Amino acid sequence: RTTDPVRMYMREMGTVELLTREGEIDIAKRIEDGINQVQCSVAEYPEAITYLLEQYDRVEAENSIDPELAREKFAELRAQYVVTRDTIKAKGRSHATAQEEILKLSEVFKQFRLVPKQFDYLVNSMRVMMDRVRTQERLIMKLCVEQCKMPKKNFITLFTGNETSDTWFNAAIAMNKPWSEKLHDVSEEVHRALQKLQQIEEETGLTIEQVKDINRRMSIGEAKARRAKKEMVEANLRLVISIAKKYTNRGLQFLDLIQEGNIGLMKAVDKFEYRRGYKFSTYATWWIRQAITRSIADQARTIRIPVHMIETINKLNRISRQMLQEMGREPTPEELAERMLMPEDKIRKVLKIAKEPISMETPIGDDEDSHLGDFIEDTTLELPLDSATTESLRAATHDVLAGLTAREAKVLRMRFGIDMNTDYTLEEVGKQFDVTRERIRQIEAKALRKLRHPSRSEVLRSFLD
Amino acid sequence: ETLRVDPTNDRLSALVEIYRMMRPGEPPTREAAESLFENLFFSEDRYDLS
Amino acid sequence: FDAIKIALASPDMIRSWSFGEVKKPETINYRTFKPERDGLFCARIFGPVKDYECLCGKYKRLKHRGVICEKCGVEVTQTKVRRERMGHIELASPTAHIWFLKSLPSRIGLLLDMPLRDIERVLYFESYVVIEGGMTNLERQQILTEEQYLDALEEFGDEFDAKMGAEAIQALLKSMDLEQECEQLREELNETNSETKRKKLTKRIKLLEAFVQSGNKPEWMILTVLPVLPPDLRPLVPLDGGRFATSDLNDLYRRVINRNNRLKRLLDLAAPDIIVRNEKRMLQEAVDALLDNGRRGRAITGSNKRPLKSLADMIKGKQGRFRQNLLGKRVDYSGRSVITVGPYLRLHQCGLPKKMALELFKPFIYGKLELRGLATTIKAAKKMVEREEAVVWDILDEVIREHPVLLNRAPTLHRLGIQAFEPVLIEGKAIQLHPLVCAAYNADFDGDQMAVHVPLTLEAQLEARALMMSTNNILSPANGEPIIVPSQDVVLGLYYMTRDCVNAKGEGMVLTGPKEAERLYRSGLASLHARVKVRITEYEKDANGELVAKTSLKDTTVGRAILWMIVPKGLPYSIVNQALGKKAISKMLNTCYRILGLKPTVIFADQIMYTGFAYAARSGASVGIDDMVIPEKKHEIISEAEAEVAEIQEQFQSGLVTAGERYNKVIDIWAAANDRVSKAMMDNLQTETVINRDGQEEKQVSFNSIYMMADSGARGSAAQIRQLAGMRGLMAKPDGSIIETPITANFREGLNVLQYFISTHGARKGLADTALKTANSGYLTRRLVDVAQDLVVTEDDCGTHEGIMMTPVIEGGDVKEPLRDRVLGRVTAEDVLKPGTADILVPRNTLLHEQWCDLLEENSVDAVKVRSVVSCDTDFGVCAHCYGRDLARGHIINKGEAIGVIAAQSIGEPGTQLTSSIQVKNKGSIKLSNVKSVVNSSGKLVITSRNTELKLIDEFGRTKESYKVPYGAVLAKGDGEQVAGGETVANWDPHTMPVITEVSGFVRFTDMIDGQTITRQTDELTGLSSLVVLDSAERTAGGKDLRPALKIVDAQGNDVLIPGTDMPAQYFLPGKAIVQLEDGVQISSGDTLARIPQGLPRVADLFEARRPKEPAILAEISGIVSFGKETKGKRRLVITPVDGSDPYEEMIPKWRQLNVFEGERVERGDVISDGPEAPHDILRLRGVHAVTRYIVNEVQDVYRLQGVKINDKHIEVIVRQMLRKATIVNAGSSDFLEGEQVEYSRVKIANRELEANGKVGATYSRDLLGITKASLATESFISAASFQETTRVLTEAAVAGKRDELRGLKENVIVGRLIPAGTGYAYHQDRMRRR
Ligand SMILES: [Mg+2]
Ligand SMILES: [Zn+2]
Ligand SMILES: [Zn+2]
Repeated sequence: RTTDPVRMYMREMGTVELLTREGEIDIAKRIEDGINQVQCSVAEYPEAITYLLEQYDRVEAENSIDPELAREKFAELRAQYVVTRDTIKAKGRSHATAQEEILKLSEVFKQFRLVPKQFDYLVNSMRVMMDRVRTQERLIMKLCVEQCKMPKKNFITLFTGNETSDTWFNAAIAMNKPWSEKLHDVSEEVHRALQKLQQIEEETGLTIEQVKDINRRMSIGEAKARRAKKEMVEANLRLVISIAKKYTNRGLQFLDLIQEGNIGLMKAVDKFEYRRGYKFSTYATWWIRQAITRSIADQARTIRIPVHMIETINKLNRISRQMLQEMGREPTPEELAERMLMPEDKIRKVLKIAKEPISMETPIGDDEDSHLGDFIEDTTLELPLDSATTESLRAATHDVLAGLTAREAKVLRMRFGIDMNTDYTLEEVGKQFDVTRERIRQIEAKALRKLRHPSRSEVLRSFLD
Repeated sequence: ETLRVDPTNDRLSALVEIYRMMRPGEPPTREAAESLFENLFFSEDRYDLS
Repeated sequence: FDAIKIALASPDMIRSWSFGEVKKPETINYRTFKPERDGLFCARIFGPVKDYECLCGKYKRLKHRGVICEKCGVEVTQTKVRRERMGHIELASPTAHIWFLKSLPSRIGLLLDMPLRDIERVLYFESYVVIEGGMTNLERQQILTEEQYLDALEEFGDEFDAKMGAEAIQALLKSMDLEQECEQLREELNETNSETKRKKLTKRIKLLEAFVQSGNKPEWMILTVLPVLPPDLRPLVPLDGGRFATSDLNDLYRRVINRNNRLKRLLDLAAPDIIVRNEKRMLQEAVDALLDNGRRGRAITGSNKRPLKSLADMIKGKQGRFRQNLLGKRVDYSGRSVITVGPYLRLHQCGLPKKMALELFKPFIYGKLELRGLATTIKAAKKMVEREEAVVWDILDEVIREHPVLLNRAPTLHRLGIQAFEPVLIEGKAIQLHPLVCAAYNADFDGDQMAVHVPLTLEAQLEARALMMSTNNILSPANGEPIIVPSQDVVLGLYYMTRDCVNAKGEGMVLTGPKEAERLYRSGLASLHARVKVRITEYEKDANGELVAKTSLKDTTVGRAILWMIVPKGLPYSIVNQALGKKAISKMLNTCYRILGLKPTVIFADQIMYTGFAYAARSGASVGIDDMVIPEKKHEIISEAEAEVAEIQEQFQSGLVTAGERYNKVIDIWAAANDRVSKAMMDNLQTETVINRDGQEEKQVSFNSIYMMADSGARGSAAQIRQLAGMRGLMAKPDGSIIETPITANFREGLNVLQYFISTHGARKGLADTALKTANSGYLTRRLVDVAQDLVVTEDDCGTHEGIMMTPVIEGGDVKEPLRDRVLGRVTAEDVLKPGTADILVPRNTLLHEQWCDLLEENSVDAVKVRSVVSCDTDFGVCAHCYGRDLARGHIINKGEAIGVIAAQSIGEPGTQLTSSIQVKNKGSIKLSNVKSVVNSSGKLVITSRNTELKLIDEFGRTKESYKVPYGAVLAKGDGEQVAGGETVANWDPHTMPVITEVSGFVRFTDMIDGQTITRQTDELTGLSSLVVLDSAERTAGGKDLRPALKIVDAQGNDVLIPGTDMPAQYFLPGKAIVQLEDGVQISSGDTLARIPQGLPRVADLFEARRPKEPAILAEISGIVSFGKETKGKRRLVITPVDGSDPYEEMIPKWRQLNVFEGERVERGDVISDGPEAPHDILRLRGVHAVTRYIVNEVQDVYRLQGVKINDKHIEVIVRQMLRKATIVNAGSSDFLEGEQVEYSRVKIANRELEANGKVGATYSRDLLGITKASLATESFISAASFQETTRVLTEAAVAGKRDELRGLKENVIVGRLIPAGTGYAYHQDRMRRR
């Protein structure tokens, strides 16, 4: 109903409701619940044991805790794995005490020492395992729902049963099935995929239904964490629109700084760690100001000056404003250089790269008839010299060197590149004619002694200007 | 004839009826529309005749 | 290449265009002036900075031409690759192309039947749309809110699929249909029967058939990948001040790629839906501000607080790429210089500074120095130029002769505002312009900065010498009169030469000829004024070019014989013996060009300018204070005017009249006093008491210093002299009125500080008029030059056999122009003949030149058949023998002459200078048209019809006088009676339109009830009244149910009829019908019953022909025109013919003056409403031969009213191009109700209805579009994309696939090849045949 994107952005902000202090700690506790759901669901995964084993191998060569607790508290899950592996895989998979040992392995996981690089690896490995089993189910659906004339409802009732051995394949060749009698015409992909599913199951050491509900718990916890992150970032858009007042200069628009503070607040969500007892606005202020300075350093300038030189030139502008207020006169580079504790040539160098280049549509004249661009000199200049002599000297060499009735002109035209593509040295022109370099040098000196005399090369002499 | 075609009658809706004509797209509150009316018509920081 | 093909951009097409992709917002480095890897100016994506020089400095100097450096990807080639390398920004999300989103029309809603409000609802991330649903509730193209999306999510689940934004509408456009929707819309267009739906569904189905026929897809309309502009075209170049010179489009592209990188950082970081929807909305707004900044929202600012230039602001108006860098461009060899006077030169010769010719002709100087052996190399000749050697002036004089150069005034007014010249070498730093052609420039010596352009090659050199030299054209392209006529100073010298005296101190000496005349003038013994007899040898080519010798004595003066010394053989002395005004010298030059041709005319004009200069040097024409004499009876006129305004003031104080009548009376008496003092100064100025040869007192034409500038018309008309010597007539009030107190004093007496203020009121009003409306006329020239951009003479003559009936205007007053200058140069269509039906002397296809215009002038011709360009059958131009004569050459027009831009420069020529008792004035016979007349009982003849036009034809047989008579008049003379001038022949009251009845019988008041329909009110003026009716606004619904009508029948109960027809005698009763007659009386045929009462923006509105302030509708078919529903203010109008369209209705907004009553007989194409006529209905009912005739009778008379004559063909071919796109009425060839061009309609008739089979459907209806409308309806797109709304017509060209064949003349100007006009027409004759 409007035309400004920032006003309907404010409308979408006003659609959601803000937070009080108790609402802030409630959304922080919802973030904690969304994190800890994945933290306890990953304890039931068999690859977490190998992940903690490679973590113990990484910290073997190593406020903070002592490393002895990292050496001791990263090896009991290996013992639980080697006392569970004789029950979860051997002597049948469907067992109650095997699931009790699985829960015992899961309840000893709280020795986290959380690192954001460590958290990505288990999520990535479980996501590509979920992607592998999902494209396995997708290719099975492509070979069974689309082919052999049976709908999607005749697949899930046999898919949810075992999905381990060959019983589900000839379960789809049921009591009559005249449309699905093509056995060997469809077997060639499905048993090759079932062997891949079986080797995946023997890699994880568990049936496909348990890892299916484990990945469903992963998706549920990730969706709940995403909704908690969404309400956290939506309740704090007043923070970015209230912090974006102090950086409202004419280098960028408002919306780019707002959406950079949005990703700064999104980083501050996972960098919050609310158990210290602080508010989200106070710690998020630093991250959003960092994102705002990063956007005003990378963007808001045609010539992209980096963030450290942006910081030094902002300090130089503040020192120049302070010396303007303390003196009244224009700030010389000497006082700014001695107050910056930097040499003066670096001060003038960062002063040279002062601001965005004058755009092409500024009215430098008296009216709006002639803008900029009608005053720029050509860098690729084509002078009367550069247009006339660059061909007339070529014609003069083609006229004079044609009088050279031997191979000296043929070895001199490739000595510099006249009527040739690649410029050659004496060695490359030697291998064609005269492999000893000094023969070509002596014939070049003879051609020089023939051409340097002001008798017939005076037209070549007049081209020195 | 102005009072036969008035969009809103209340003071709130009325004031708001303005906010939509001045700054469209943003649904205002009572205090926001009141502050916009004050700083657009009856504020010394945005209006001076001397 | 020979054609330009446009389409929509595919993402695979951009991927083939790319040769490198940009992913980072860096442009260049800030310390070193080198772009790093993968940037907006990078060397891998676009190319290197210098010619054969890589980034890091590893491969250069022609050694590596096509290899790629593995360190940074740079391809070592020239700088020319930096102007052709594309973009391919990897967009993470698809976005909206704002050219196809917020245009007028938008072209994305008309493809989908979705309003623009809903388009703003879906593209801005506020509302969802569903592509397909499992139930009929969620159908295609449904607009869902977020709460409705949540309701559909909890209600349906996985059955529906509804996204939001550009991706949703992208999938909707991609997976709707391809041809099944087109077939369903094609059958549902003619399945339904309506008019409001069949004006948009036909445009939708034409858009869709263009999409299927051009091979385009609606997926390619939306933008999924954005390519950047080449970085040399947006150059970040270091200027010479320390800072950099960037473009704002670089800033917009940096912001677009920054939002794209933020989107790419938001996809992998698992962003919530609010931030990613705001990111896609901001990417849409950023690409919208990059494409067209003034459509989607607020214009994006920069550092200097200015709206930045988008891709649409780069092509828009005069500041766009077209009118500043493509059409009107800066050019080399162009020297800005002022104008000076060279009077010692020929007509084809101009002056040139030696410094400006030295620097301007530098390649010619270097080539002539190298070819002569005087210079060794180029730079040695350059050092000879920079040090000013003596020999380079001689070589510049050698190279400057036989080398024409183009002089050009900026800005030009018409075609003769720029032409070639053969320059000479003089000193100074300015160009000596020949004085005869400054009137053709309309560039007085005010320091006008003239550009001088050098034709380089021999093609352009001979094109300058033989075609556009000033010796090639002595006439103007606007009119047959020469605008290269002798101008003010030389015509003043010639008028002083041809003047005669009564004293005449060289009296009695008989001069032997021109020789003795110039001898006794130059010796000083005889003056320039001597009424003597001179033996003059004169020659006339009465035979086929054979001149005859004769010498006799003529009563003339000495200076006329000295001019005859400069006059060549072929002129007669009938043009030399008069007073020789400016119009007389124009007629002399015209007759010289008709008789002798171009070969003696240029030498005659040069000798006339030389003699006028030499005898204006010896003239001594000097204005003074005693020369500008005050009339002796001037103070008594002001005293009588003061007594008259005192009488008017006393009649205003003592109450007899009002203030408005006081103002009208004081304006009338001040105009009378102004006319009296003007005749007083004219009698004191044109008469001078001079002595005869003996002692006598005889008046003559005066030797006053201002009467030479007044009578001859040198510089200034009679009004300037009447305001200079006499008092000022009338000024201009800023509200539009006239000041009631005019200036009593004159300029020599002095103006008071109040009187100077009243003068400067109208003076500053006229100066603001000259500042605004002349620029409006310049933009009108820009308008009219872009509708006739394809009219080139292709063939010689087509078999059309149809033309116009040409007649002069005698509208209102007397005649203004004859037929000789009106059909001057035009070509006849049929074999026209005498007014008598015998002796056909004119062939089929011939021009109207000498021995043809005078051969009709000796006859009493009044109307001839003339072949036009509106009836020419060929396409993409007209023929040579269908247009007539090229006006600046004077012969058969050559194949290639572009008539349309000639007409544009001709209409643009006077744009800088525009700013009842019917008494006959001649003798002739009374003739009428559409006659319905009858004799009443008083001896006169009343008129009972509307379309009677009184015209007067004398005994010779010409239409000297004509009038326009409304309905209800009384003629005092009969048809075929010889009348005299001055007397009134038409007598009717101008304040009312009567209801005069031709039924001679009794009076009967029938079908009327007093109280409900009519009332009873006796008139208190004369006492003669009856049962009358008031206005229709006061009556009740009795007239709305029963129609009130006066059935004038006999009083014995029986009914009578109309004499001539079979209709019963029943007149109708409209409003204000206050009848003045009783019942039972025997009225006669012709008795009255009641009394019913009644310019350059106008030029632009008549050229556009859109709608006037009050549209004057016309009657469609001849028959009975009645009313439909009764008058609810503005109800209806119906037309019921006898053999026509019976149930067709109409609409009347204003019921002020109805010409025909509700139920009487009309003619097809007859006027209904009075006022300014809208030409849409005039073209819809009358043919093109009537509308074109009406325009060349109206706007040519408007241009003539200012005081300038234009040939009517230039206001005819623009009108021919105003109906270029027509409206087809039946399907079978192209479409049912499309707007198709006349070329596409002519190529369909010649293919189907000529030799293949019968009529598959090819009838159409012509439409006069607007000038802004016809420039957007051209079949060629690249000329349409330069006039105005380049965004709109460029989107219409992109979505339709309009492949240009470049047939028009500007279409080859824009692409940069040879034009298909003039000398390039013979090149295009080989180009279009070998293709
Ligand atoms: Mg001027
Ligand atoms: Zn390199
Ligand atoms: Zn023709």
